[PDB]
Amino acid sequence: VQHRIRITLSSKSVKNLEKVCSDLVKGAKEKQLKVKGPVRMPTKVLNITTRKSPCGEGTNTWDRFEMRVHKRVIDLVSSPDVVKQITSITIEPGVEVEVTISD
Amino acid sequence: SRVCRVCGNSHGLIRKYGLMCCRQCFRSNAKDIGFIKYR
Amino acid sequence: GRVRTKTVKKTSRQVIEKYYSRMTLDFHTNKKVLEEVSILQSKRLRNKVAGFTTHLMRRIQRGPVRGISLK
Amino acid sequence: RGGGKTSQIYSIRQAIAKSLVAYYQKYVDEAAKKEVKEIFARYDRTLLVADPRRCEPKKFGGRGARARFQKSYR
Amino acid sequence: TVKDVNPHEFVKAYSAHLKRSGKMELPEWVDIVKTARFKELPPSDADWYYIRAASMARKIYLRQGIGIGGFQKIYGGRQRNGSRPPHFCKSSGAVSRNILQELQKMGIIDVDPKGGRLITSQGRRDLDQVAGTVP
Amino acid sequence: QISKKKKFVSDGVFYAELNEMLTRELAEDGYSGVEVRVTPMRTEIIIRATRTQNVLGEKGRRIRELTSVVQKRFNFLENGVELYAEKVVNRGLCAIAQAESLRYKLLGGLAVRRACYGVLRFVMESGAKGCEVIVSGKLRAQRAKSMKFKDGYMISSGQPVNEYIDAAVRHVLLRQGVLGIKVKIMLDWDPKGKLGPTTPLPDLVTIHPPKEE
Amino acid sequence: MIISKKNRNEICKYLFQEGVLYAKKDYNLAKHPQIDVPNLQVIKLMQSFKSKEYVRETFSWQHYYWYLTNDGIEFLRNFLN
RNA sequence: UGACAGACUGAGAGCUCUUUCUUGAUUCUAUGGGUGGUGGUGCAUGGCCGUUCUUAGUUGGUGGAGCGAUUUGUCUGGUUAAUUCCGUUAACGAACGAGACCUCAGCCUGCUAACUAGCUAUGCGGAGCCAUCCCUCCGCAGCUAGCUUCUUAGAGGGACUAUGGCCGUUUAGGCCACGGAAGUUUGAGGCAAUAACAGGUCUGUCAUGCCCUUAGAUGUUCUGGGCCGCACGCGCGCUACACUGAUGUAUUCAACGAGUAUAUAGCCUUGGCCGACAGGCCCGGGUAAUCUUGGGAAAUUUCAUCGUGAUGGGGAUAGAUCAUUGCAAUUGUUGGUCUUCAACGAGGAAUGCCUAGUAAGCGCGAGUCAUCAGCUCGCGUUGACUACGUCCCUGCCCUUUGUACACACCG
Ligand SMILES: [Mg+2]
Ligand SMILES: [Mg+2]
Ligand SMILES: [Mg+2]
Ligand SMILES: [Mg+2]
Ligand SMILES: [Mg+2]
Ligand SMILES: [Mg+2]
Ligand SMILES: [Mg+2]
Ligand SMILES: [Mg+2]
Ligand SMILES: [Mg+2]
Ligand SMILES: [Mg+2]
Ligand SMILES: [Mg+2]
Ligand SMILES: [Mg+2]
Ligand SMILES: [Mg+2]
Ligand SMILES: [Mg+2]
Ligand SMILES: [Mg+2]
Ligand SMILES: [Mg+2]
Ligand SMILES: [Mg+2]
Ligand SMILES: [Mg+2]
Ligand SMILES: [Mg+2]
Ligand SMILES: [Zn+2]
Repeated sequence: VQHRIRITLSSKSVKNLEKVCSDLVKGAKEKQLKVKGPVRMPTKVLNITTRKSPCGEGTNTWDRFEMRVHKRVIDLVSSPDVVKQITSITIEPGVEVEVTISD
Repeated sequence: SRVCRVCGNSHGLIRKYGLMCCRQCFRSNAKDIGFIKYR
Repeated sequence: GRVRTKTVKKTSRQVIEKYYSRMTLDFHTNKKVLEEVSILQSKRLRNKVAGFTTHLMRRIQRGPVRGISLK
Repeated sequence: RGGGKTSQIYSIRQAIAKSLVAYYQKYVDEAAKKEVKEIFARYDRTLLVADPRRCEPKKFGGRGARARFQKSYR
Repeated sequence: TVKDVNPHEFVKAYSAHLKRSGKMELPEWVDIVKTARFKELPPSDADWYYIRAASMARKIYLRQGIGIGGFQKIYGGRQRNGSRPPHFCKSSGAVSRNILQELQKMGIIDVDPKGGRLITSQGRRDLDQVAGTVP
Repeated sequence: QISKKKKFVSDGVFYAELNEMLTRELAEDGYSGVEVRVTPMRTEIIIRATRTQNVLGEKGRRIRELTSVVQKRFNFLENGVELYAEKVVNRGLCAIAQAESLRYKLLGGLAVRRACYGVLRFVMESGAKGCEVIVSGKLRAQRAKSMKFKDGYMISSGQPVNEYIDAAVRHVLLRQGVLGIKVKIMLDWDPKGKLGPTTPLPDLVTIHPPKEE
Repeated sequence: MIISKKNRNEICKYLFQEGVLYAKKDYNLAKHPQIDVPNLQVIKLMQSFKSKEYVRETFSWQHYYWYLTNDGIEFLRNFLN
């Protein structure tokens, strides 16, 4: 009746992610569930360095572009329906919710 | 045999991460895609 | 070069005028007091404004001073 | 762990020194840790305080933090 | 044990062990192979195989599950490309495989499930015995 | 199965392509933005413009067409992708809509300075801290020149430029060449969020008046 | 352009059911999706209906978006319907 | 309209011809009109970028002065990295730029946590040993943690020149010092004004005016060649001229990143076997803090061999031969094996970059990419000499001054 449910969240924005991440944890704290989280995984910075000029004249100057991607994990023990009851609240834009079942 | 998705040009192509844009179209659309100039 | 600019100096004097009684000569307590009366957008701005108010109080407690009008 | 051979040696140095200071702090005595602190910190202040020095990033226009590409006029 | 002895004198002591301790086979190319693509000459010492064995059984004794494509990186090094910049090159897999196979054919190490190579209980035993005898 | 890096890059590329599409159709419609919100089983794409009737069209035939072709190009699961039409809260505080307005006045034949001061005054009367309109090209002559029209407060360096400035660039294909329009608008501090940014300027102070008892 | 009557028939039926169409610019793609044709004709008969304002075109930056027009639906009904 | 056999052809292009089947209003013919063009013109333009310009600079309103262009404000002086500030004051009050701001790095045994990070203890397993326990070193598993120090990433805290001394209107500030993780704005970046340039870009853009062409094409596509050719001059560089070294053992310490259904094993590739290398076959993991990868890097350290010799320094030029990528490797793609052993004895006049984890040395990653990195953009590792000034040279800012210059002394 109790599984091992892992919910993984990804985002480009720290705060919009952490709002939802805290909301899930507290929504599963009212049900006296075992919430082992949130676990923080190394920020992935996607980087592309590009020449500013379109024509290759002048000083060679570069601009470094970066996307920060953040990876949170929440652990739960429940049935998938109780969690689906919990992970049904209003989700901020840009947040990925990808609940699965670990072994 | 590999062109910019935005303009179909053959030079200065960015295939990293799956973008497949040329170095000028990527600059024009970098902010829209989500690439921020931090440092 | 640690010259304080216009914003800090102006805000320092203008907060000395409004509350002379609730400020004091310690930096840290003055930091807290300045956090309890005004809305600033950076910790560094607060530390700088409080640092300029603390020796302004030291010289006020010393003698007279320019434009600030203490009641 | 980490760093290189010299950096690991200096890290170990700091490890013995601060570990001894903490042991005399928490288990032996507050006065005989002040003793050992003074012997350690009269010889070298960086058996207890680490170096904030890091490797400065590299900037385009040269291969190095400060160096630049050699300039030619004609 | 092995970590209480300097790893240079220990490898000298062990590579003298396998010599006068019975024998093993030795290929018919030991005198001609360079041990690395980037090397210039074969190993200078005629007794290098045993050195390479004694140095190498200490790798498995301090680690667990090391393949051959990891030993090639262990014994690889700097390759100079003449007028181009030098880079990192890996050594030859044939000697690396052959010494492990021989250690198997003496019972010092053994192949490991989950991949790799692991020191045997008896192989641990003689390594600490010889370690006990190094100044 | 797709990694996170490639997932997010594709999401950003989709939004870029979608917007650079939707600025071609909703041109004489006041197009002013697109937002892709992802719900379970559905992906909402709120188009926003100044004239929602025009994008909607007659009984929503245009929005139907847009939904259908957006579905078909970007291989969405059928009926999974839908479009809506919200309307910009303030037309006079968006430089995309304002630049397009100025563009259409110019291509109508309206004299340049009249149109630029019209845009300027409208942005100032809608409660903006300041406005800047740049018009560049061959104006009446073979040599290219540029005119700048400014009003109110205007800042150009530092971080708040990103959150306090709304800027838009638009070409004009007036006869005998090309005109460039740059529109810059300084928004004002709105803790509510409806009209401006919430965080104040990095150099702004507020001493609460010394209440007495 | 020389296209078989069957190929144009399928272009018009697909232009009917939904009313909208897209190609890419890749010339000689040799199999359009959603309908069976080498993707050259599709572009080249939308190039006709655009000239007769049966369809309104957005170049979409060289990638060909087509929407059927109230004027051209009446023509195409008398053709396959 | 499509097509057989020979010629035509490089061609298995029905391109063209011999032959007449196949196909049906989609086409053909002329006029018009569109269309395409990495065609022209950046001195017709847009946008972008560079530079003037790394400095501190720029501008209204109202008032003052002047016939006026113009000027003041925007300043004598002190001070600052700063048109920063104090203050002076026909100006007063403001707008940009500087600063603030944002990113990264530096401190936190304080908070929140973490089996995709680990440390600790305990258990079992091995190995040593005064041996039976104890002791040391590893393996392994959990309802061990009053676990989160180390790792990760969030919320905050912390520095303000705060305190002291001395100089200074004893103002703004400056130097010194205890403390402290930190006292050049803590270091390094991002962002960045007015006005301008006939700066570069029509060869990024189905961005664009005009012109040219538009079928016997400057359109598109195919095949082959060139872009790489070599008496010579120039610019950025790579390798070196050796013993503070080369070679051969042993030994072994990082960080930043990367891994498209990549076809039926496929991008990064562990593991096993064959092979001297190159490379190959098989069983597999990973869409990734999980697998590659604790990224087992080099310089460095260590013990030998060389012995002042164009030498075992150097590795150019070249022969033979193997393998790999790719549809194809020829004017050698690249990687291997043996052989060949050039100049080069620290470089004339000139000239560049550099003030601390910096220069320099060392290697690693990514971009390009089927294959190719001597490049560029990042990253760690080892880690100094000198200075803490000046306006001599090259320039820059402000003031006063002269001017027959204003395309402005390249007058
Ligand atoms: Mg070297
Ligand atoms: Mg062409
Ligand atoms: Mg120009
Ligand atoms: Mg230009
Ligand atoms: Mg005036
Ligand atoms: Mg006046
Ligand atoms: Mg007058
Ligand atoms: Mg700074
Ligand atoms: Mg252009
Ligand atoms: Mg060709
Ligand atoms: Mg260069
Ligand atoms: Mg040599
Ligand atoms: Mg060596
Ligand atoms: Mg090539
Ligand atoms: Mg590469
Ligand atoms: Mg290059
Ligand atoms: Mg004179
Ligand atoms: Mg004159
Ligand atoms: Mg002269
Ligand atoms: Zn492009």
